Amino acid sequence: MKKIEDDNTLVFHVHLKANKFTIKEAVRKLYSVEPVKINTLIRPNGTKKAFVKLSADADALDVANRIGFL
Amino acid sequence: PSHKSFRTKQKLAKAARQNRPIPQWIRLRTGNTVH
Amino acid sequence: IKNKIVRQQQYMKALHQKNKDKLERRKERARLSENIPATIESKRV
Amino acid sequence: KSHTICRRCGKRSFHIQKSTCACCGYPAAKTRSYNWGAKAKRRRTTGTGRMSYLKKVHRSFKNGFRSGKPA
Amino acid sequence: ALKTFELRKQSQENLAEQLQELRQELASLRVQKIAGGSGSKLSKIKTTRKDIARILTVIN
Amino acid sequence: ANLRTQKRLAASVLKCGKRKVWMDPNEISEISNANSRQNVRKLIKDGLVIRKPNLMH
Amino acid sequence: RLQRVPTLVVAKGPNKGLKSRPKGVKGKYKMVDSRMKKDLRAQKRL
Amino acid sequence: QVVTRDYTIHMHKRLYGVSFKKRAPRAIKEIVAFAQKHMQTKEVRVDPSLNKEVWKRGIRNVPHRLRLRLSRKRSDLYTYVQAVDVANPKMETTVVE
RNA sequence: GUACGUGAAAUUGCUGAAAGGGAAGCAUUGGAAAUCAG
RNA sequence: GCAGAUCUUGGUGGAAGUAGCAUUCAAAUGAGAACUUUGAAGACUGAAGUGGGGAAAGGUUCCAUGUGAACAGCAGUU
RNA sequence: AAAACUUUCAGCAACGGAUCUCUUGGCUCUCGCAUCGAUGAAGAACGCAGCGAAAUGCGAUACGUAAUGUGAAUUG
Ligand SMILES: [Zn+2]
Repeated sequence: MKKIEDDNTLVFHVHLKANKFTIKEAVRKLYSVEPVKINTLIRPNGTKKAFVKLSADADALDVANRIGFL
Repeated sequence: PSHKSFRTKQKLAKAARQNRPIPQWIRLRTGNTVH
Repeated sequence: IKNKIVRQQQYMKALHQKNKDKLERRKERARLSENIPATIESKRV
Repeated sequence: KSHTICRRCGKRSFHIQKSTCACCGYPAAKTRSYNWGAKAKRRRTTGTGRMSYLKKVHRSFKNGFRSGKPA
Repeated sequence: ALKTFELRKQSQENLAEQLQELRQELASLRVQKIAGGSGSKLSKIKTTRKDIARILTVIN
Repeated sequence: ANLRTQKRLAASVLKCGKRKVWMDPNEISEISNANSRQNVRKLIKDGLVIRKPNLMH
Repeated sequence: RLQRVPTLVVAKGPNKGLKSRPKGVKGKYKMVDSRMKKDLRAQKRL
Repeated sequence: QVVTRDYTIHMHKRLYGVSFKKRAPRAIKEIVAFAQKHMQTKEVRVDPSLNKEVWKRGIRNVPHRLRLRLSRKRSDLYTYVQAVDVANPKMETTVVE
């Protein structure tokens, strides 16, 4: 939540085989929002986490409200 | 270490999460065991 | 649990969980007029 | 460490230097097994896993391995 | 939910649009589970998963 | 109460050691409340936490 | 090349119930438990 | 009941022969013991300042005589023992107003 | 009462009764006390 | 059909509560403070650190909150 | 020479888990049948449930899908 309201970045739990390109396509085609950066990591439990930074044209809070997890 | 294969991350996570308290409602459904 | 060691272990975890939560509410609460110990004499037909 | 996890049997018996599993003999095509090791055989033989496909075959035999759909 | 016989009475691209709709609905329901949902939504997750399976079965 | 976390945060914020960190002994309540690094800077500017000066050489 | 080229241990106290080389014992060694004294006298009489 | 008096203590006679490393801890143990006996109150609180004066010369060197102030402060009856500065610690006990 | 059917012995605490001057157990004969057939 | 096999397995004794295993003051918190926390004093490593990092190795052991069952040759609010 | 202590006997309470009864297990015998895998087996790993750790089931259609049968459950 701190990242969403500060850096306009959404944090997702993504698929293990998803790379930065596919996460960008999936986010773009699922929320109609253009990311400008994707940085990922593998959590110690064997799950992947993606930080999707949005364009200044979009508000990450608005997308978060639309998704419903806000 | 640090430079660990991803299978190890799954392997380590599953081994650790096995050490986990068995839920209360689990017992209520007759029987569930350890190990 | 058909395994005697396991059913004992789960009961002890259940007993601790129950006792801890019973006094979680007990300390939160802290009535006498309504809640009175019911006895056989009070239950006599 | 002199042994690591074996890719075939998943046990930490793969000798790094010899590049061979002490349990199943990986990467030899055949599995390591011995008749003096009766208890070792029963620890890894058929039935110790899922037998997912054999259970299907045993279940299909009674009807003659029929195919198609009911009327 | 989704009945298999009326599913089989449709065309492949119609079955694809239904599958896409159901996958969206499943994604929304799992979002509701992480944000805190009700028993009705959590029970709706399993029905949606079976409904996706039925559509995939009919397509295949 | 337990102000070990505050001491670690105060040392990190002041860029000094835990030995140079000094807390007000009569403000334990407010010091204990401050648990984030932003709150530590809040206390430091208030003077509740002071960096001990270096001594002699 | 040529120029280049048992200890008694009683099974008591800490040495009771052993299986391998005991503590503070090196080289050739023999174990005794006082039960084999009866057998030793028997073998002598043999 | 509540009263304050100034005493002097012969710390030398009370630590005579004591081990060097225990001079300061034994000194505090005697001040509290001295306070308990004189003021007849079990509870005794040593002022941190008086603790500083005892420890000023290390753990092995304790001044031969100390001028101390004892007060029967009411509880929240305990004896509060705090240091008193005099030029020469040799005087009588006095009843402090 | 889940330290959960029954619950032996070893062993332990408690109460009651009695004995006890560097062993104890036991056998025989009776006395006393208690208790049974009556 | 057990009294014994330096019997097997389990249980339990006497030995035996025996062998044994550089801090001070005030305050806060707590049911409880020789061991927690803060401040003061006194000391110990003295750049070859009881310092600060990494490799290998461990695998969550990092952090926060709660608890004080089992750990703790003592205890804890640990 | 009273008490303590020691021992004996009885009672009660502990400690322990024998006995007795039981038993979705084992063991033995007999009988019928013949069916693994490159169309990827046996085995291994990882995952999957609204709330699950083992075992069971299953494989991203993931404690299951279709189909047929039964006919109203599941159940903490
Ligand atoms: Zn192998």
